[PDB]
Amino acid sequence: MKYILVTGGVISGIGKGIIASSVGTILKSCGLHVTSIKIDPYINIDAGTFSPYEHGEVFVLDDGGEVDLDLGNYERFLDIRLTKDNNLTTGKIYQYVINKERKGDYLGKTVQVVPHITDAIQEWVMRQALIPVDEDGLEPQVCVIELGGTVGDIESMPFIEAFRQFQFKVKRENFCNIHVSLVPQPSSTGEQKTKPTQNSVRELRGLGLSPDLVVCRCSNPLDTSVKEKISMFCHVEPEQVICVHDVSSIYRVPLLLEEQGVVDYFLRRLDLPLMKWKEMADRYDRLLETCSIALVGKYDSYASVIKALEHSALAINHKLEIKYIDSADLEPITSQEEPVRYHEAWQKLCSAHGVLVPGGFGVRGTEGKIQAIAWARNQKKPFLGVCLGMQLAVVEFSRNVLGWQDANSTEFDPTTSHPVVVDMPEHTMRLGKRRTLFQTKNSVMRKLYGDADYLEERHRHRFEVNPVWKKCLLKFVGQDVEGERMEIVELEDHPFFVGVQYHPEFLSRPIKPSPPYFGLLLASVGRLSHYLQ
Amino acid sequence: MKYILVTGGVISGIGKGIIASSVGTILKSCGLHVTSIKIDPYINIDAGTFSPYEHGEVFVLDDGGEVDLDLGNYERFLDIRLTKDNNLTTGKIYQYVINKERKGDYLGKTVQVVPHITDAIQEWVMRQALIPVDEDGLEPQVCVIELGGTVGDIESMPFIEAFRQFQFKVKRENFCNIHVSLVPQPSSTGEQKTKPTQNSVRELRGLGLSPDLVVCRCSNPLDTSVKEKISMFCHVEPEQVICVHDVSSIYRVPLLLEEQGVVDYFLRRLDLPLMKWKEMADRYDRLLETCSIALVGKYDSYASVIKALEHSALAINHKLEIKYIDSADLEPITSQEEPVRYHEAWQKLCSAHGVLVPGGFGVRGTEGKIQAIAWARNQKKPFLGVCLGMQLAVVEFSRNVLGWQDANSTEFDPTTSHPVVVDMPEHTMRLGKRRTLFQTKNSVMRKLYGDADYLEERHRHRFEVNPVWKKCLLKFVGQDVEGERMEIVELEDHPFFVGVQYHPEFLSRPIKPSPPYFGLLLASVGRLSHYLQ
Amino acid sequence: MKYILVTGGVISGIGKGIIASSVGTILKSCGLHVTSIKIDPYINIDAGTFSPYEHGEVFVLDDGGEVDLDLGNYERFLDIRLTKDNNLTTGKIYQYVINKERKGDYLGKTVQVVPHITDAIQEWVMRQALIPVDEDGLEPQVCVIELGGTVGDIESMPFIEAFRQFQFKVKRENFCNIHVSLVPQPSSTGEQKTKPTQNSVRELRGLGLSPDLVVCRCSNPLDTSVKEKISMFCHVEPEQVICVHDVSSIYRVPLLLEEQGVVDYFLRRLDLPLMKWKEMADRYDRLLETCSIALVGKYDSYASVIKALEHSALAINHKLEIKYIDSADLEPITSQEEPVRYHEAWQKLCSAHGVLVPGGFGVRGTEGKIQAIAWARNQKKPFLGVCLGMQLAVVEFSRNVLGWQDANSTEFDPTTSHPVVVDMPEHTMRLGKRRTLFQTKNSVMRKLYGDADYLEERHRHRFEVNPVWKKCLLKFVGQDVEGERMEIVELEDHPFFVGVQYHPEFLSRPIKPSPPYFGLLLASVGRLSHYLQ
Ligand SMILES: CC(C)(C(=O)Nc1ccc(-c2cncc(C(F)(F)F)n2)cn1)c1csc(NS(=O)(=O)C2CC2)n1
Ligand SMILES: CC(C)(C(=O)Nc1ccc(-c2cncc(C(F)(F)F)n2)cn1)c1csc(NS(=O)(=O)C2CC2)n1
Ligand SMILES: CC(C)(C(=O)Nc1ccc(-c2cncc(C(F)(F)F)n2)cn1)c1csc(NS(=O)(=O)C2CC2)n1
Ligand SMILES: O=c1ccn([C@@H]2O[C@H](COP(=O)(O)OP(=O)(O)OP(=O)(O)O)[C@@H](O)[C@H]2O)c(=O)[nH]1
Ligand SMILES: O=c1ccn([C@@H]2O[C@H](COP(=O)(O)OP(=O)(O)OP(=O)(O)O)[C@@H](O)[C@H]2O)c(=O)[nH]1
Ligand SMILES: O=c1ccn([C@@H]2O[C@H](COP(=O)(O)OP(=O)(O)OP(=O)(O)O)[C@@H](O)[C@H]2O)c(=O)[nH]1
Ligand SMILES: NC(=O)CC[C@H](N)C(=O)O
Ligand SMILES: NC(=O)CC[C@H](N)C(=O)O
Ligand SMILES: NC(=O)CC[C@H](N)C(=O)O
Ligand SMILES: [Mg+2]
Ligand SMILES: [Mg+2]
Ligand SMILES: [Mg+2]
Repeated sequence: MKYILVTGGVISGIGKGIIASSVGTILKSCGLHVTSIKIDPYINIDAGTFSPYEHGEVFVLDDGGEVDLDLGNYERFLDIRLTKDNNLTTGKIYQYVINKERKGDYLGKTVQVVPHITDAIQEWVMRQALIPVDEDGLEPQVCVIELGGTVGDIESMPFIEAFRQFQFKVKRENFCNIHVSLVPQPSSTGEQKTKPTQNSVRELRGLGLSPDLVVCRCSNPLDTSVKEKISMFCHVEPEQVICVHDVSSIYRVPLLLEEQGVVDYFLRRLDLPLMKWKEMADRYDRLLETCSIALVGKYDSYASVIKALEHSALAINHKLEIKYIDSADLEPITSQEEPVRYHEAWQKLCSAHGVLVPGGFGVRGTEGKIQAIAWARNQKKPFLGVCLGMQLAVVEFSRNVLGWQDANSTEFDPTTSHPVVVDMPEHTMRLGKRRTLFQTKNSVMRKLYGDADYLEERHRHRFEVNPVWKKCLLKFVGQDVEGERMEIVELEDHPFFVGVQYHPEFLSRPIKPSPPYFGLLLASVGRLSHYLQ
Repeated sequence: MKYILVTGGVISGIGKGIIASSVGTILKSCGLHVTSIKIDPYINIDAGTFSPYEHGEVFVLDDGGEVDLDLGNYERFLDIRLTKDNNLTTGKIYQYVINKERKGDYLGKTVQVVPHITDAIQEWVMRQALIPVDEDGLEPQVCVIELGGTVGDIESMPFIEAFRQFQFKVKRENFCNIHVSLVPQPSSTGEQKTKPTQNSVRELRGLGLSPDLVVCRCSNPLDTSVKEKISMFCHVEPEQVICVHDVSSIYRVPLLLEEQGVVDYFLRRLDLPLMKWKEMADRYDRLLETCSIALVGKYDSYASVIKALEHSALAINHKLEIKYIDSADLEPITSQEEPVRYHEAWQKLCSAHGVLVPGGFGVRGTEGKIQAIAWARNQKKPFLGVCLGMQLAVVEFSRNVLGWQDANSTEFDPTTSHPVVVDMPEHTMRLGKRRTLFQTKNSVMRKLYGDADYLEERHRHRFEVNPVWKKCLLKFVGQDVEGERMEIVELEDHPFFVGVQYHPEFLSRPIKPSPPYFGLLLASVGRLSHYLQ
Repeated sequence: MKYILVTGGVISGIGKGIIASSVGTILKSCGLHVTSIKIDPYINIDAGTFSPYEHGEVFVLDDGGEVDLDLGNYERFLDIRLTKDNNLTTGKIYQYVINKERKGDYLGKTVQVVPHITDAIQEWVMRQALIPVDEDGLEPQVCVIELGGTVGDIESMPFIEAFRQFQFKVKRENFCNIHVSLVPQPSSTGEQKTKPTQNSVRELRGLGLSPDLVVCRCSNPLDTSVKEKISMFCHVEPEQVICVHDVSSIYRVPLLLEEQGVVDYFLRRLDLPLMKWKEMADRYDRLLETCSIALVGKYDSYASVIKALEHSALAINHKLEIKYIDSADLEPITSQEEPVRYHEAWQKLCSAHGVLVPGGFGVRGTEGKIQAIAWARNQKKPFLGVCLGMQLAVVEFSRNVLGWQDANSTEFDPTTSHPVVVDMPEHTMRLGKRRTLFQTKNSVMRKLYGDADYLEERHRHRFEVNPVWKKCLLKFVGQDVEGERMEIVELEDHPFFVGVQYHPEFLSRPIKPSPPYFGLLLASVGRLSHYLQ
């Protein structure tokens, strides 16, 4: 079992998780079984507590683990499905050591960061690397470990100290370190300034790790002079200095790393035994005709959602132009306070070829979602409602077709006489992979799902369609195995108007877009009726 | 005597010397006498040894000190003239302590960095601050000390350790620290990333200095959220967090700092007792008509030269478009190897309204300077030759008017039968402020110099017009006090064709452009004959 | 050429130079040619400027280099004779780079600590290691480099950074690092506290060197538990953790290191191709009868002097008890101010079996030296005067035999009518190895020097016997080659009363004591008249 530690230098956000995922897909293209671990240096046990503006888009695993979006990048670059504990955190590891101490497992010895926390990190990394997360049950050959944050943060110090030991616990042929840095090119200077990379490598070596690769996040490509200054002051070979510059599509980043020789490096360095990504890149860069989706949302918070639309767009062979609409601008109160916000949002929503109402929590902007769904019903615009979008598609059909004008969920208005979507916990949240049964053949969604009698999809919600009001409601084509819970709704006498109670986007891959996002893209270009035919 | 230490964070080149100079001109606008010290953490005693690609444009002081371009920024933002030792270096300070040790002045004690080098830095800073560098002999009230490099470099550590002591030697009301940092805004992220500023302030506090001001070099203005994150993690008041964003003209940087409240801060913080810069900025931003100068040079290396043209441009009320021409592209051999380089250079040189041949050293590109001067003579283009440009204007007039086709300097071709410019050392280099006498009234240069019988200008050259060949040569209107050395040449029967043996640009200020650069700008827009009239 | 860097941890003074010398004599016992370099992180060029209380006993090399006492430990543990530049300092290396910069050798580039000073250190270390300092002209196989100071001092950082590069310039088989630390055992705690060693190794690894050996300066031997805690937290093998505890004699320190396995370690670790020290130790520890020497001195400052007496003592097979007498206590003014100091000093001087007046500078205590020599003449006590002791033996014979009661040197009393020892510079100081000729056979000193017609000895003085007054003066048996300078004086009609103008102690080795120190030891036990017979 080989390990690659990806570490971040000057700043976060510089594509380190894309580099980690690209290194993984490169090694998978070498025929290796590859797993991945994200370390997030935060005290939070799971991302499920986060407001989607900080560590945006909590990605939901099969087991119900609410984790960082980087775990979703791993599942998209590599055909793996991960477990909760592939997201390591200081909360998870300190709680482990604390509970272990309270049980007496440390045998009356003083517990402390070195060794006991640094051992716990190594134990965890070894354990999770041996788990066959891959699409078939084969034991992984390499684990790409991404350390979040930046080096020399007080939060990252335990993990770097653990990896400093780890490279002597496993042999050097089993441990590589990549340092992903920034080389800024200021307006103030015109030069590509390597100084912060040099200081960050110096800092990392002060913590006892020496970069085997220095991967520079550049905007423009590195000059030779700057690369030789990096090689010099980072005390490493020129071949081991890489530029990841700005590129047109995500699909080029493995190819850029391939060109830069990292594959050949890893093969020799770790003693180890992608033409689709050329194709997808070249295909992307020659898309002329454009679809347009209105994303009517509250909240990067739509990372998986956007990616699922781009997969779908590339599959139908169109560009995508996503009309990001703040749902709080489609509310009639924004017509009072800011008529410029109100009319620009409705220009965007009307010019859109279809509309997507994504999931979320809280009242704020829900009435703007309900008005965006009303537009999409009555003007026959292709509609996808995801999680909350299904719940509010049942509220909108209740208000403006059934005439139950009071109707809402018990999340927002528990005082309502028509609680058409109700708090319905698992006898907790309906969270992770559940099986949905198709209750019929009469579904376009069933046809898009390949005419299977069931599907299994990742859920993350507390509320469901009320089974009393269901009798008056809007064909609930997908149900749970108990028949208790409605999980797909499809409206009769519309081109495509779907609510799904799960999150389709978490299972979208470039090679296989999720069928409701594909159906939305197909319908909003009029190709769905050809596809189903 | 008050001290302000300006320190650099993430990178160099982020306008720290402009910030230091702006802080100085702000305090001078408060009516204070202000001096400045640049510390360059390099082992070099003086910049006179540098190739102009590294620490480009060696600025020459009155005393003959060859120093960094930042000393020239101090002389341009503040009407001061500095001494050699206002450029402090590790070479100057270690050589001081070493020579002092060899003389036994440390009384048989072991000399070491702390205290003896850190004392020497403090001694130097106090001594040079008491020197009246200002336009009248009044003792300075504040010294702006700029520390070059970045904090936590092994070179900068002695100086930061010295300043850590200094703030307890002089009282806190006599010592302020400004930290000039970078807040990058990546294409990869869209966010303004404060992390490297936080780490740099943390690093600086590890070296025992706490930022009184954190000045963020931004591209775009700081968001409130980012400023509050800086104030938090740098543990300082929001009012003490400043953004210096990108602005149109240099003239706005004091005004931006003024708006950001730093003047009011310094006045209270140091217990101390610019409308022209509004004017110059607004004047600059509304210039419509453009002059164009061909800068036919070898080598930022033309920093003072460019600034002198921009002063002149703003004074005549035109824009400037500088046609940077690599002199090595005007050589006929570049017509052989790269005819695209050769013709683009001659398009630039012919479309130019006048030509400037700046100073320099070595053969490389001199034949391209000689061909650019030949163009400027015979096509009656306004010409300024500076230092080497005068020497080569005497070579060109010798080759193509006198027919001495062999002619060159003894620097390039010592074997020549017509050594028309010869190695003529000071009985060393002719370096620093010398007095030139005007040998006549018949000079446009004398009229531009206000009809004075002499001028005093900063020289930096080893070679001079041969007094033998002078008799055959091209009116040498300016001579030294000995009559040994020709120091201005002016050609008869041309609009404006001047060689000066000194560097006029080192004495250019926004409020007073140097007369040959002004005369070139005036002549290349046809206004000179009105100005002299 | 192999390198061993010895580095110091918690404090200086913890026997690091004895460890370095012991490692050298171990490798020399393996049949290797071994050289040594001391790095002193101080700004001083040479130790010749020091007051003997700081870096006490300036050791004088053949070339006239005045260096630290550790260079003398190298010459005593290994039969080598060193050059000036085997003492490296920051003064020597910064002056090198500065002078090299002023000559333009750095080609207009910015000189800075990394690379240019760190390169200069590596250049120096390589150059001085190739010099055959050994007793025959064979090129060294290993250089033991001792870094003075402690790790993580701002002074030591350039050298550790140089060695961090050096281990990748030469291969790992050519570079070993030993870390000599302290393990304190407080009265407050009873435990041996490894924490400062762990922190010092952590600090050293932050500077990029990892201990190949951790040598603990212990008082008492390490416990197993403490050694295993060191091995753990210093992340190194138990076999690579060594205790150098307190031992009876210096002769045991190589044997202790041998027992601890370091020889076997170095042989494998550096891929390389002492029974006298058992003997000398066992011989020392069974010495019963004692000689006693009065050391009547001003000033560790007598390190070489003490060692030369101990060599002599071990050779005659007696113990030595050195009566350290502050010469300022034998002055009659101390009878006025402190009669307890005055009488204790004269009890010590009278109970002594012989007296040694060592070299020194300045008036202070010279009248106490003159009174100690007066005692030794007239009471027929065996006397050795070294350098200043010869000069003052000519002053004392002038005052109290010739009756020139005014007599002194021109150093102390230039106004004197009998300047019997005069300032006589080299047409500078008479410094380093000079040849002395014996002007006769009638000398006990010539017999002790093996009946050679000349000797060559290390001098360090500015003053000499006046050749005018010489005619009235006390047989000057040793002269320089010019006959200008008297260099041995021997008094007729006394058991043994010798002045030497050189320093015999710098050439004393355990296997060969210097003959005047041996003659003093022999005479003060009455064995000299048997030895010469
Ligand atoms: C949104 C879109 C269209 C895309 O091309 N985005 C894009 C483009 C360029 C970069 C980029 C540019 N330079 C440097 C770096 C880095 F490497 F340094 F970070 N990145 C990042 N993201 C897309 C479709 S599918 C997807 N992502 S995905 O579903 O995970 C799939 C891969 C498995 N994104
Ligand atoms: C060349 C030109 C026309 C100029 O406007 N340049 C320019 C413009 C903007 C900035 C700038 C933008 N944002 C931020 C910062 C910083 F503060 F963060 F660095 N700077 C820097 N330089 C000029 C004329 S005169 C001169 N300079 S000068 O002769 O010394 C005189 C002042 C005394 N330059
Ligand atoms: C003065 C005397 C009698 C002596 O035994 N001293 C003594 C004794 C023990 C230690 C000692 C105890 N524990 C630990 C460590 C260390 F290793 F950790 F430092 N040292 C140090 N010095 C002596 C004679 S000859 C000489 N020295 S010498 O001429 O250079 C010759 C060797 C070539 N000294
Ligand atoms: O203002 C000054 C004065 C002196 N120096 C000194 O000159 C050296 C120049 O070094 P830089 O700071 O330019 O760093 P670099 O070349 O290693 O990296 P980038 O430019 O690519 O970011 C520094 O390390 C410092 O010792 C300055 O950088 N700037
Ligand atoms: O990938 C991950 C995982 C975890 N974390 C953790 O979350 C914290 C988020 O902090 P950031 O790294 O975003 O830093 P910041 O907000 O102080 O500064 P800028 O964004 O303006 O540059 C970090 O300090 C680290 O502890 C990440 O940053 N990224
Ligand atoms: O007062 C306290 C409280 C807590 N601790 C904690 O317990 C740990 C005990 O560790 P020590 O400080 O005893 O260090 P050590 O055993 O590594 O080394 P020596 O004793 O040989 O010097 C420390 O590292 C700290 O985390 C104390 O040491 N002391
Ligand atoms: N995942 C979501 O979109 C949440 C929807 C809704 N708030 C619920 O809890 O069911
Ligand atoms: N300052 C310059 O332009 C130098 C010109 C020429 N090389 C000289 O030494 O005179
Ligand atoms: N080495 C010494 O003892 C110095 C003796 C005397 N001061 C001289 O200079 O000669
Ligand atoms: Mg640089
Ligand atoms: Mg952040
Ligand atoms: Mg302990």
